[PDB]
Amino acid sequence: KVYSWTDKVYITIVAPDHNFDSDLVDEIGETDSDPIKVSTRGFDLDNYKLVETGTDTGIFTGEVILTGFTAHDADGDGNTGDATGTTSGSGPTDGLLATDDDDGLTVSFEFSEDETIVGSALIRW
Amino acid sequence: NSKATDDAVGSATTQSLSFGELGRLLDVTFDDVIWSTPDGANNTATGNDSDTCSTELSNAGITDTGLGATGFTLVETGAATGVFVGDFQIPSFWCRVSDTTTTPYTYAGDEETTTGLDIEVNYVDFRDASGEIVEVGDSAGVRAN
Amino acid sequence: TDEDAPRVNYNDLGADGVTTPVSDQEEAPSHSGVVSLNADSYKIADTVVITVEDLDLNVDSDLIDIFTVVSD
Amino acid sequence: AGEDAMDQDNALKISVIRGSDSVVLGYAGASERTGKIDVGGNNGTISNIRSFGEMDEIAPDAGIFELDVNIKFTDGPASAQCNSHDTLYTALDGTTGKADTNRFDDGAASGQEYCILQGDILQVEYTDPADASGDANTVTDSATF
Repeated sequence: KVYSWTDKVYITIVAPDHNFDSDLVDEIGETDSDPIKVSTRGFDLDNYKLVETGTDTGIFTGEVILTGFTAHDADGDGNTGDATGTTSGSGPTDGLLATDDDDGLTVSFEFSEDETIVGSALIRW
Repeated sequence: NSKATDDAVGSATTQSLSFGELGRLLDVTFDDVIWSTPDGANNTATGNDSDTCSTELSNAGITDTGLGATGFTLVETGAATGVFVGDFQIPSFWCRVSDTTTTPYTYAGDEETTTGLDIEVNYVDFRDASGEIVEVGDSAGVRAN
Repeated sequence: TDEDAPRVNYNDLGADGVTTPVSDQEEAPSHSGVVSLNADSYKIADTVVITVEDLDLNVDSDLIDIFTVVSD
Repeated sequence: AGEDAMDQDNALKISVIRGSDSVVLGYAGASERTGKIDVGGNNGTISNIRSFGEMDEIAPDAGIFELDVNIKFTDGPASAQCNSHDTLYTALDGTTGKADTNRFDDGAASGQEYCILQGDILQVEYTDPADASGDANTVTDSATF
């Protein structure tokens, strides 16, 4: 529920409705019709794919790493660049997100048009 | 490429009927899409990059660009066994067909890795037990570690 | 030994039609040479014999391997 | 039951990290080629990075690939603690010069030299072209000097 910066979060989704094929590992968040929206309080990633853990399990799993922001000397040595602040990634495993030291994670999932289920998290020291 | 039954088991001659194609005997499908090698004048698509699907497959070293490339043919087990056995190796990269509504098929401009996709076969049975056309096939998945 | 063991390689056209390779390997490890004398004590002209057991010095299964003494 | 090699281009990354600074030793999986040492992955062009070649399978039925790579005492992030030695850097490219640019993509900062200190973390980066979900995946293992 609570994360720090330069941390990785495992996102799990239990969506039996999207298990379209038993012999095919289904995916969500790939298209604009079925989007996955991960977001902080200032940064977000669009069209983030999520992958089923099993071929016929109905559970989708993926992780995103919070890269933080480069405008801080966390180590205290006197130079920036302690965290490679970069927002990128569209697959299920290569998501990179920038996050302030005081921020909040938000993951939103859509199962039908004009309907969205969301999840929340917070960022502290 | 001219015939609608390209990359399908059967014969070049083919007539279109209510039950599909006359010359279509057996097909192999990845993600419910027929696996066919890019050919003809409908494979000029390049996708998100400037590399064509056929050129991408050639660069990847995948000589199994389609069913015909693998040489997959049905051979009877014996003289009068009545059971046909055929085999091929699953390629790492395959070219998805953009649309099956035109002949020759128009292929997508980029290849995708077959892992995770479901590999399905479809044997077209001209005469079922009652003696008519029934569509039967099997399903399997391309596993990855 | 292990990953560096002598491995023979041979391509082959399989029944499916692909040119899959088939390979086999066998380890060729070394042995700790042990040299000992037949007796703990020897008299004058007791005909001492040196027995050296070390399989790595065999360089031919056909010919008899010998080792002379340097005179120079 | 045959020889296999990891032929995926630049799938393995070997790097050394000391706190907020990182240096990459090279790349593995592609064809062996000459190259220099990049710091923090700043060099966009990948052809200028040293390549260790394709990893070889340990046993015909094992599936595990091993690559032997040696790390010099100079292959590390730049620091001012190593100015005690006016280090001569062995060239990794085709030139025979002993200058800093021969081994590294860029020269060391004034008053600092490339080296490895106690407590530095040695990490290996491998990008799986197909995980159990058949997509890109990054796995890491770490060691401490």
